[PDB]
Amino acid sequence: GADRMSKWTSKRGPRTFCKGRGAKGTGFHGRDGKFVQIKEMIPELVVPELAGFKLKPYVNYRAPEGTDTPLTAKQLFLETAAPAIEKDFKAGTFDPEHLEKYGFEPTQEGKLFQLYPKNFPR
Amino acid sequence: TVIVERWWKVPLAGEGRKPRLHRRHRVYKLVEDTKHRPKDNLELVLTQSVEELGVRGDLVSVKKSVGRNRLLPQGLAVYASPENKKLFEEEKLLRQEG
Amino acid sequence: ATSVSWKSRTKYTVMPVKMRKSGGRNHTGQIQVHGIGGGHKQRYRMIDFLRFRPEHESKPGPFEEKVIAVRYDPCRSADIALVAGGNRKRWIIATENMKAGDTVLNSDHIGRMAVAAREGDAHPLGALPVGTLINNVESEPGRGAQYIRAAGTCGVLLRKVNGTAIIQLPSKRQMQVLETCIATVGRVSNVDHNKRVIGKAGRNRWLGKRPNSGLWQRKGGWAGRKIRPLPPMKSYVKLP
Amino acid sequence: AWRRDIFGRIIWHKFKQWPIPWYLNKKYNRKRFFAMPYVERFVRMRIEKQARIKARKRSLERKKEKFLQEKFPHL
Amino acid sequence: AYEWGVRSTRKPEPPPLDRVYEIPGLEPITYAGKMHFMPGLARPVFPPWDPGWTHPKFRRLPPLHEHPLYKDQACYV
Amino acid sequence: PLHKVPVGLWKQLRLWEGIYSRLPRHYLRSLEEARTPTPVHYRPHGAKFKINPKNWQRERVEDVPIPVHYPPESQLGLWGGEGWVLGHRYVNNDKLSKRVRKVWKPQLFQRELYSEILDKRFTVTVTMRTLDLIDQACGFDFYILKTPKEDLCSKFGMDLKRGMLLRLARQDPQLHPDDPARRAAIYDRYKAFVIPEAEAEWVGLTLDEAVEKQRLLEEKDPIPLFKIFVEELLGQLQQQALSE
RNA sequence: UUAAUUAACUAUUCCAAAAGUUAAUAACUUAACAUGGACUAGCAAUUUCGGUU
RNA sequence: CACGCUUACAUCAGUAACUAAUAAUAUACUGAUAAUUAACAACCAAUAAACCAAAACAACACUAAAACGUUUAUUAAUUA
RNA sequence: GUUUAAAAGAACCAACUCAUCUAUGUGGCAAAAUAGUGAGAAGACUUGUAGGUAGAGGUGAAAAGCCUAACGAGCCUGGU
RNA sequence: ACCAAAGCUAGCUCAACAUACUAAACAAAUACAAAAAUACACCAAAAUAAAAUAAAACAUUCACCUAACAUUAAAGUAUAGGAGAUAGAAAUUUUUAUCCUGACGC
Ligand SMILES: [Mg+2]
Ligand SMILES: [Mg+2]
Ligand SMILES: [Mg+2]
Ligand SMILES: [Mg+2]
Ligand SMILES: [Mg+2]
Ligand SMILES: [Mg+2]
Ligand SMILES: [Mg+2]
Ligand SMILES: [Mg+2]
Ligand SMILES: [Mg+2]
Ligand SMILES: [Mg+2]
Ligand SMILES: [Mg+2]
Ligand SMILES: [Mg+2]
Ligand SMILES: [Mg+2]
Ligand SMILES: [Mg+2]
Ligand SMILES: [Mg+2]
Ligand SMILES: [Mg+2]
Ligand SMILES: [Mg+2]
Ligand SMILES: [Mg+2]
Ligand SMILES: [Mg+2]
Ligand SMILES: [Mg+2]
Ligand SMILES: [Mg+2]
Ligand SMILES: [Mg+2]
Ligand SMILES: [Mg+2]
Ligand SMILES: [Mg+2]
Ligand SMILES: [Mg+2]
Ligand SMILES: [Mg+2]
Ligand SMILES: [Mg+2]
Ligand SMILES: [Mg+2]
Ligand SMILES: [Mg+2]
Ligand SMILES: [Mg+2]
Ligand SMILES: [Mg+2]
Ligand SMILES: [Mg+2]
Ligand SMILES: [Mg+2]
Ligand SMILES: [Mg+2]
Ligand SMILES: [Mg+2]
Ligand SMILES: [Mg+2]
Ligand SMILES: [Mg+2]
Repeated sequence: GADRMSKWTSKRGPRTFCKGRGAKGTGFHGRDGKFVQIKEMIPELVVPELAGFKLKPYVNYRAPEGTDTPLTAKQLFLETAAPAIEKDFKAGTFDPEHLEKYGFEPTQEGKLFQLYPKNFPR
Repeated sequence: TVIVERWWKVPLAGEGRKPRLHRRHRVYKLVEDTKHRPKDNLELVLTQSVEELGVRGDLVSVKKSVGRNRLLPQGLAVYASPENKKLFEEEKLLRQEG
Repeated sequence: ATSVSWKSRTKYTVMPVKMRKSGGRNHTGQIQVHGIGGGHKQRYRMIDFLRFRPEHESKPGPFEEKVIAVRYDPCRSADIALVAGGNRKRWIIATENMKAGDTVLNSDHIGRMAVAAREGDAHPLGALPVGTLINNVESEPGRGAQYIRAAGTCGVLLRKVNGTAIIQLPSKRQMQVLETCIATVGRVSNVDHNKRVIGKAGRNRWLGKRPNSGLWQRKGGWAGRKIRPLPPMKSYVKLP
Repeated sequence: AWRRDIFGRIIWHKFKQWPIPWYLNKKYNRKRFFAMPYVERFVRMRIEKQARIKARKRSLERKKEKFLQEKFPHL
Repeated sequence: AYEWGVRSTRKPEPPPLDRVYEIPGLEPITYAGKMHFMPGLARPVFPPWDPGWTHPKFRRLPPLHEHPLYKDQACYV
Repeated sequence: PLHKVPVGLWKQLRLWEGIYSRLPRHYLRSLEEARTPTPVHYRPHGAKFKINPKNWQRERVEDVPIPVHYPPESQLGLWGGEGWVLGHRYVNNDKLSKRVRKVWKPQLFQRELYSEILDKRFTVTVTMRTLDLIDQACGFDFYILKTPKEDLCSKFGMDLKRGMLLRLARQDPQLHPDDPARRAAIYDRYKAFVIPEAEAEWVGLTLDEAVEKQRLLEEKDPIPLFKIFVEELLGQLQQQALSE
């Protein structure tokens, strides 16, 4: 009999069984049977300029570490919006209906990189 | 409607418990078939003047067939309930005086 | 698994369509009729049995068509004939002497005078003489010729009473129908079909007939020459 | 979404990106997120198996504690 | 006449609507909120899907009369 | 090992915990009670005690309901609380003869019944017992509103009852927009069954439908933590402003 | 199977149920289904093959 | 080559013992390291209309009546 | 391939398909084989792939044959 | 003298209590021929338990037989049964909260 514990890959089947190995698709099938590759589907690697970047893969051994303080939503809010909203309330122009000036986003569907749908891979 | 009766006696259960049934309690005898008994007659109160039964405002005993397929769907008559009979009583009382 | 039928074709066409045979198997997959399967590959030629069928509804009068070719059909024992009239052609069941280059009439008009019955002509039963040989007769007006179609077989018109025609089928049974039922005149083609001789047991396999079972079965009471009287006349007129 | 597959288990079904709604997808429609009446017995069997596993693990831990207390009489 | 379509091969008719859709002034409780079929709940009726943005390949074929070159008189080509 | 709670109480525990607890209390108390339906196929005896004809002694007799099977086609119509009687029987009515399985089925009929409150003629598969109960209640709507769930045994009947109860509780003008007097006359004769709206939309619902309705009611989107933090900051600022 | 008890299912027939029709309580019909009780057959179900010799 | 088995294939090294129904050593044992690179093959348009006229060197025929196709019109993301 | 105006359920005989007779083998190469010898060999022919009919059954050119090496009715689990 | 022999542990078993009952992992892929990102649908179904066995055979019958009401009595009583094998209640009665949980079990 055949084997059941081994993985069922494309190498173990007939000619008509061609299963992918996990890569993402990059296009579709055109008119004359060929493959039309879409340049918007291929990932564009955004590489920065490492010329004047003074940072190495390792750090100094004598450099001190820090206590583990995982960044939280409350800490991020206190760092980015608490001073602005506090100053606005002290000045007396606070508007509870409009919070877009402090960084809040009502709907994610407007901008490019939304957070809940996660339109960006990485 | 078929009416069946158990051949075997079921033991008692007096504390409100469900009776302990057996395979032998599924054996039924057909003691009566209601569809074969002589069917009763339906009493209806006329709301219009039909040719066969009579004038509007009387109670007539007709067979369930005509009572269900002719008089009731076409609004030619209504049931003999007390709430529907008080209306015809007051109508007759208003008609006799005028 | 449940199989699908090959007859999924709504559009009528003259070109032969491919058909998937099935040997006695129903849509479940079990044998329902024994002795069927393993014949020759065949195509299906769609036959138009409603003879009186005008092209457009604007002119519903009688029409004449021309015979192009009388061809062989493996599906039925008769011969088919291509007839063209107007902008469309159609397959019909050719009569005994229908050849290429003939004219066929298709009429639905009934008159007080009987018409001269040719072969390819198709008139209602109420317009044919009292002793006319017919085929491809109908049960109801506009239903289609379910009755006589086999090669060489033909029925006979007996009488017309109260606007209803009585015919006699090849089974010597009487069939009463309305007089407005269209019927084709004459005998069906291939009159020598019964005289054919299967030369060997392989021709039956070519036709698609599997051999009979080898089990010996003792005859019961059903066997024997049962001389039964002729059954009553089958009437299709709906009397109110 | 917290779904219940045909095997009676409670799974966390993640959502995939589709160009058509859910009621028009053939591959998605022939999926079943519910359990038939014949899966309750298997669910109860799983429950009982896990209960027995936990019970024998607790008994093992108790026996090990007792054995260690008897071997080291430092009390 | 003789219709050339076989019922077992033709497109089967949609199933009859649930009995809860014949009650006037009553909302049906369907499985449209869970995004999957579930027995015991009513069958939700959905309007024809509107792809607000059109797609060339994955759109329905436009009819013949919609074409600007469509004419009433039949031409024999 | 053993289970702490018996298996017979597992469904009760699941109904007590989870989202089933947030269901309305009137619906829950309607679902808990299991009233004995009316005898349709078995004929009960009147008194609770009976004198044995052979023993000449008084003995306590009880009524055991005969199991009746309701096929899934019965939920689309009104069979009058009956169904298929699956059982056994003795051929030739002799005990010492063969025992044979027997399925007694009712005589179904496709009849059209008109409702006054909903104003629609439903083509339903009803039985002679259904028609007799209708004639006894002196009305289709009367029969629907009077016979409870245990006597209807029909999901479609429960849906009809729920619809007409909601209509009576809402005083729907869509009954007769051109006949307000007729609408009022129709609504008056069914005053004995007027149930408030808080309970009129939970009578013809099963457990799955009730859980789905409660989920659709409690389905709320998670509010962003920005709002909560802004509210907290506003509270702290108001406190610091009032403490000076 | 010409053994003893007889089911379900398939073909008959009959009665009841249901739909109705005629006349001043009676008579008559059943397209598709289809319920209850009987009848005749197919397909069949359960069980058995007394002992001395 | 297809179907099927999955590294049993290749290089180096070892075999006292394990596999070869025995040795020599090794494609069949052991360990380490490498390998099979697409042009061949798989995935690779629908909607209507014109279309009866067999394949057998197909000229033309026989019966058992026979798989295998183009053109026209509308839409077919267009970018190694 | 040969004989035939023949692709004639014709003939001789290859590939191929069956298995007539004999001799070995009988814990054997083999839970049905080897060798010689045989029958068909353009057909009711062999055969590849994929699907269907499932045991109160299927299928059967009736041998009560075959239905995963034991079938007068498969095997496994449960009753046990 | 070879072959060999002996450990005491891994762990299991039966109960009590118990939160109240489908453990942990779930980045991506998983009911396309599972672990294959990506296209205009179809989705779902129920209809009694049977027999092996006992009645020394076997035809009516044959406790339990994957449906809660537990315990002390009534009581193996009334009853049901080819009145055979066997089956078998009820009315009415009793039941004091927690720890003291481990093992004349391997
Ligand atoms: Mg294996
Ligand atoms: Mg492959
Ligand atoms: Mg391969
Ligand atoms: Mg390319
Ligand atoms: Mg044929
Ligand atoms: Mg022919
Ligand atoms: Mg014969
Ligand atoms: Mg014979
Ligand atoms: Mg006899
Ligand atoms: Mg028996
Ligand atoms: Mg026997
Ligand atoms: Mg004897
Ligand atoms: Mg003897
Ligand atoms: Mg002797
Ligand atoms: Mg292998
Ligand atoms: Mg060696
Ligand atoms: Mg190696
Ligand atoms: Mg020959
Ligand atoms: Mg040989
Ligand atoms: Mg020799
Ligand atoms: Mg040879
Ligand atoms: Mg030869
Ligand atoms: Mg010969
Ligand atoms: Mg198969
Ligand atoms: Mg048997
Ligand atoms: Mg058989
Ligand atoms: Mg024989
Ligand atoms: Mg024999
Ligand atoms: Mg076997
Ligand atoms: Mg016995
Ligand atoms: Mg014994
Ligand atoms: Mg015996
Ligand atoms: Mg015995
Ligand atoms: Mg038993
Ligand atoms: Mg007695
Ligand atoms: Mg005895
Ligand atoms: Mg008691």
